[PDB]
Amino acid sequence: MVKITRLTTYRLPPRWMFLKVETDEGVTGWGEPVIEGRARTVEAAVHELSDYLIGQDPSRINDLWQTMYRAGFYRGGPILMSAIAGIDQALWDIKGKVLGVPVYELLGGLVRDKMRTYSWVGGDRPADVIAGMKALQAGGFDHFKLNGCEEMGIIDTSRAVDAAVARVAEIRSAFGNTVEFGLDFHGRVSAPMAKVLIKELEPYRPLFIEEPVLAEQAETYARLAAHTHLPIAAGERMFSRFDFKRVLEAGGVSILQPDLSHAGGITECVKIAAMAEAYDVALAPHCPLGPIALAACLHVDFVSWNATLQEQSMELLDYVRNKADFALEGGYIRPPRLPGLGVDIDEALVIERSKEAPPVWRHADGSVAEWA
Amino acid sequence: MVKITRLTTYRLPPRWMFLKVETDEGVTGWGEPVIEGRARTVEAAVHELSDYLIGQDPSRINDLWQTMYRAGFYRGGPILMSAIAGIDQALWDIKGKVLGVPVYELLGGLVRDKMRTYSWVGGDRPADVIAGMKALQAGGFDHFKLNGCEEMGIIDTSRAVDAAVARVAEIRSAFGNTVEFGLDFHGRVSAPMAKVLIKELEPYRPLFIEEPVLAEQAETYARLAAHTHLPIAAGERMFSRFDFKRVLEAGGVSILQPDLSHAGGITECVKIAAMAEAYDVALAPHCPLGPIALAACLHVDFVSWNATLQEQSMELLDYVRNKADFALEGGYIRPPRLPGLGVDIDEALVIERSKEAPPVWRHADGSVAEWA
Amino acid sequence: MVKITRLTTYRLPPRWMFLKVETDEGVTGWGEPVIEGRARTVEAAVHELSDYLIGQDPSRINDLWQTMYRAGFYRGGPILMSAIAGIDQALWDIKGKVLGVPVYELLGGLVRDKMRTYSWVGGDRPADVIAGMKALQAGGFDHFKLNGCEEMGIIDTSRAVDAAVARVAEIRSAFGNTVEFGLDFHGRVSAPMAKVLIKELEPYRPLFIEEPVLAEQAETYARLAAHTHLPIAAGERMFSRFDFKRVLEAGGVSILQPDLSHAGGITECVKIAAMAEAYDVALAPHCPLGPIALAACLHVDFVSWNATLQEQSMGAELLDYVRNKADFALEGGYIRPPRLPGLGVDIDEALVIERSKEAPDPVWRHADGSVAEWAE
Amino acid sequence: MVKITRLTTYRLPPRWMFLKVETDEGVTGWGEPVIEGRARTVEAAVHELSDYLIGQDPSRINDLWQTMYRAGFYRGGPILMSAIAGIDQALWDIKGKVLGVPVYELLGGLVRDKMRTYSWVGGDRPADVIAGMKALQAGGFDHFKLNGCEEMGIIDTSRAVDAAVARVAEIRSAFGNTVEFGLDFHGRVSAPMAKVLIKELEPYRPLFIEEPVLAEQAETYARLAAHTHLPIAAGERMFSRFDFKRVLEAGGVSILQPDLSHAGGITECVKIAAMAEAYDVALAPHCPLGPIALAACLHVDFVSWNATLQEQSMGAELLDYVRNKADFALEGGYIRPPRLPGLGVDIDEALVIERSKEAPDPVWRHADGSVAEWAE
Ligand SMILES: [Cl-]
Ligand SMILES: [Cl-]
Ligand SMILES: [Cl-]
Ligand SMILES: [Cl-]
Repeated sequence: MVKITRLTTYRLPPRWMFLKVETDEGVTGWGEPVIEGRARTVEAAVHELSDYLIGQDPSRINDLWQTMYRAGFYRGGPILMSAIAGIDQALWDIKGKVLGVPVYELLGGLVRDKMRTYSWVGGDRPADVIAGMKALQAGGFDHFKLNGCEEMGIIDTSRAVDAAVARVAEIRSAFGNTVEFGLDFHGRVSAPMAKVLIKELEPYRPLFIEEPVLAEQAETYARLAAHTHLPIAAGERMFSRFDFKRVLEAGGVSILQPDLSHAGGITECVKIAAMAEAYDVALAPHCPLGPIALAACLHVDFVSWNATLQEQSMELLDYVRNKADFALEGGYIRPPRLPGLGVDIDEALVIERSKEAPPVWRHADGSVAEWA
Repeated sequence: MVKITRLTTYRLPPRWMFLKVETDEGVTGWGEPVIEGRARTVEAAVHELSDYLIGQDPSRINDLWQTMYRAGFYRGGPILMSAIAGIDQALWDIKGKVLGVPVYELLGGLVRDKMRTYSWVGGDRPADVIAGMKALQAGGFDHFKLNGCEEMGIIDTSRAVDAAVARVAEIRSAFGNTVEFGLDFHGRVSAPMAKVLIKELEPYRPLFIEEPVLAEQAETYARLAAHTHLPIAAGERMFSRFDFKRVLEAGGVSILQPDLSHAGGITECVKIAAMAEAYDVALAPHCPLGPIALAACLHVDFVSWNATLQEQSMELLDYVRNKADFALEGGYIRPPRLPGLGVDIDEALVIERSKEAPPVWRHADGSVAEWA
Repeated sequence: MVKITRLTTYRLPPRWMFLKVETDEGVTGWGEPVIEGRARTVEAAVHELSDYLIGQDPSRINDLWQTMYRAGFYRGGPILMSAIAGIDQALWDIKGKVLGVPVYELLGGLVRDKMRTYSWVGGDRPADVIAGMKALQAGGFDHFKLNGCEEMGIIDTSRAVDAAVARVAEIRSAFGNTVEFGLDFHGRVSAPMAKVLIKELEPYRPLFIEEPVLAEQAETYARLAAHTHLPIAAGERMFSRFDFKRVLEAGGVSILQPDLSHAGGITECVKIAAMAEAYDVALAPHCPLGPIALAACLHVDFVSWNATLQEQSMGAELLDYVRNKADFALEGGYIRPPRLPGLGVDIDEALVIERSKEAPDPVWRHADGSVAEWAE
Repeated sequence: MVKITRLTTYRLPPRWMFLKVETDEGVTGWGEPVIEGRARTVEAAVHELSDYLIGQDPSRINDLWQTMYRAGFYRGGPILMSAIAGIDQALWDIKGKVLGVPVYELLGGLVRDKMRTYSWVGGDRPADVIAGMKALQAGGFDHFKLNGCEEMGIIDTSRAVDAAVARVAEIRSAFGNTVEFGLDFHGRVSAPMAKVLIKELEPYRPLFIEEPVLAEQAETYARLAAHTHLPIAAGERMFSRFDFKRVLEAGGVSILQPDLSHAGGITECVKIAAMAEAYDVALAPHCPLGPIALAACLHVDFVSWNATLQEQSMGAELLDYVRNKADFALEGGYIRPPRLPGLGVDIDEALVIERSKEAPDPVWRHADGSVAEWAE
């Protein structure tokens, strides 16, 4: 019997955390929880959950998942589900290594041969965004994600709607319909301005509108979608099937974006994907993170018929020894090749950059602004 | 033990009424109920409710609020809730004075440092409105409220839609998107004309449409909002949480406008604000009244994270000795400073102008027109 | 061109208010708003609304109603609708005297020849209630209203449910199915106890359960009604068609009980009755009041096919202010249509003026000191 | 310009955590988050949130609450809301000490003069529970909370339903309707058995059925409630207004039980209470905790008209950390409002520091080896 022996967390110099699960057989799994902003809390959670893992057979991923989720506390929100997601990724990494195959082979094998990706593109001017997109267009990309919000702060006025719309107008003029781009507001649109903004963006036909407002109610997406032809994307801030069911039942979300490093890992994200397919909703997993999280996302994409686009942030390949496995041709990525998640982690590099490891936005009136 | 000793009402030369609550400790509270149009009835109500106050400890605002609301009669509509609102304001004024702090400090302290205001601007011609707005624009204002209705009487025809739309068109041409304005119909739009009027106003992007029709059903706002990108504002004619729940559940209202001097005062308006936040609806309290009502509104604004805009009618400062506390920089007002509501009332002036204290609109067919 | 010249209000001994509308042709109308508890505020409302009346032709009741309701203010509410109701009753009194017929003849004439009435019966113990019911039974009454609970105190425990049921059981045992009684709870049951109380009352078959809890939500009655076979009655705390439509849409109420003296008078209550008929809801107008409000109720009952039972407070003090006492006599618990022109009450005005000069003028709390919701 | 200077956490014997917020003016606030089971994670959350507090004026409780809730992260959840709750309690403790009054005086003052409490009673067999209830009954208590099931094991068979009912029947037989008891099932009933269990418990009239199953759907409670007259209680597993609104919209819950130590503290629970009042839902705050959480609960109860019953864990260990023990004395099961400024607890800080140095630190499975959902 294989047994889990130790878990180790590593805080890393951007805003990442890796975890390492060791077994008595010398088979080691890697995981990547979301820390962004609550790193000490997530780390503590990982180590508290470690109590259910040490001494246990990591082959029983379902048992361990259920144990962490329901057995010793209330059902998790953003902290606990991130800790679970990280552990789950590592467990799947182990199982694939033990059985000598990529994770997707365990989960029923390939449903596709390659996966379409898209890249976030930044820039201060609209000129800076155009330039970034053109350089990636030379590298075969034709699908992008842009921040929808130009200015620092929320879209609150007709002036602020027009500035964001004009920025998009300039970006679209440089390409016409030769490229596709999604627009990500990070919830930084006021509820009153949401519908006019969405209507004004319609001539420039973005691929989706991601998180226009922050959903207080499940009805809000359905109500927004009724007014527009533009597809709405959401899922980043939802952590389990129980959260996603609410959103799917109301409708109004065209593209679901669960985060593998937040929504309870591979075990739960495969279930979210299958659930979504039954509502005719496409899957586009949220991945602004590192290579381990991206590998996890790819395994879900390669077994789920409804997966359409995979976000990637290509940095992440620093800690990966097998960089070519994640190379992109025409915006497409291939299935991971090595056993487990398919990431050969440079553990020595991880240890060194973890040894040297170290804000609030407000509106004009002094009131706190919701996190981006 | 502090005890309430006397209540006194004062009818004042515009269309205001102040009330004064005296205690045996010499700490005096001020309140401002809505009388507009039924002044003798509201005054009688205040004095009947006085029976629950005389001899009682004013520290127990919650007890007194509940006693006035439910204990001796049916639950209040427009008359009783106004009388309660006036008394409640005075009770809070007392508590703040007793404890030596502004009311917002009692209610959990500041959630913001300053509060954005907007001003009603009148004028017979569209030239007269432009001129009024430009003078306030020199005084730092960029947010306004205009009457939507030009002509005397209701918007009933295509001709009357076009005239109101052309007036707004001329106002917007003078500023472009440099100013924001809301449009207040006082319910003076016929149900059949509401949707065409709202569609015709869309190019001129007002900040909100306030009270377009008078809501017979709770469904009417939801149905209107489905057709437009423009935010709908409502709340003036609703008097308790029980009235507001109905409107919030249906949705369709973007901006809630309870009146502090109608909707049961600070005690109830803080609850309406919190309720609204749970539906992702912004608060913009209705205040076309005097300084006491405005101070009450500010205390709610300064503790409620969802408050966005505060109407003010700057006259009101005549009866206030501490005028600078309500001064406006860039459209922003500061938190009240003095204990209680933060209004030092010129009681001598109130007494004198109360000593010298003194219509029906019809349609063309002779039928009575609903009140504006 | 007849004009209203004056309105005068009178406060009277059984906490009633009468109102008198005079015209320049010498034709006088009487009305009765409900005051229970806010007498000075309702009285002030009546005189404020009088501004819309003095100088106007009282024949335009529809115009005057609409003017009082929507012209100078926000609509509705318990104060304004009670002021409006009393004024509307007097205007109808005038119109009938002018045209020389009872009010029902104006509103399309008789739909029935007599109207079943029923009375409240009180008593400290079940024996006292039984005796009062039997005394009324010897007069031909077989329909009754009783308080659901002994007296003050909210039903919030199993002990309290059980005592309330035991009382009802005892009263039912004395009669079997030979009488009908409705049970008025005055909203004095906590929401957690509502369903068990209703369930435990089922074997004793009350004709209706009236206001078991206070209607916070639109769905409250509908939810209660899905649990029981017992008819739910409500409406005494609703003051306009717009309030009643919500209740009727949701369902849950089998018997609507608008108050003619609270819900905007005859003009509004005939529209409430017609609305109710469309949802197959019976009309049993609320009337624990004086002879003017009762006459107004009768006129609605005599034109509304869905009217089923009329409450009256007669079970002698009601008749004190009326000279035409025989027009309100009861035979087998049935009342005849009013006979004289207008509302059909010959008001002893000199007795009114007399008892008005000598009229003078509480809060209940739980054990923990918190206020209890108002009951009477 | 007062500033927060330091936050310190203390883990204590009955698996409680106390938290202490210090300021530069020497005014100290105490708070009590709930830790049961994830102590290290909640403790880490408190110190992470401390970054938003150190250097700031504690008078801006609304600003600090909103900053902790929405500024640096995704909202909510059982960990963060518990950290926030404990911090919010201490800030309120500070504000009250600064202004020299109990917290309830700040939030609009008393709505009641005393608050009905009730205690959990345990026991291996029904005889043991009866005895414990009788021992408390001699102290004036007539309201109780009992475990719905003997102990661990899910009620998933007719045999298990029958044993649970037989226990309740025996306990009820000893008292008749002379006492009230609520039944806490801790979600330990399978969904297939939920309705029969509730139906079979009906004759013995529990005051409420608390958390019979785990709320998967919004409609779960509403569906259960349509089947029974028994009141359903829930809310201990909900952590914000946004969670509670869903339950209240759907209906099904008669008694809302937010935890002051889990649902974002005083600031949030007063808003939860006000939300509940609008749906006519009673407030019975969850509090199996220490004296700081209890005091926080009391302040909400004393300003919220809809508050009905306050749980306490007193039925001596609670009072161990408090020097002002008399302020929490019970008479007829009623507690008085807290007397001292702030939360009204005089914390034996030296006793706290002492017992904190000596604090040290399971998973249940079905017969088939699968994990059982967490219960306590
Ligand atoms: Cl969590
Ligand atoms: Cl009223
Ligand atoms: Cl009213
Ligand atoms: Cl959390």
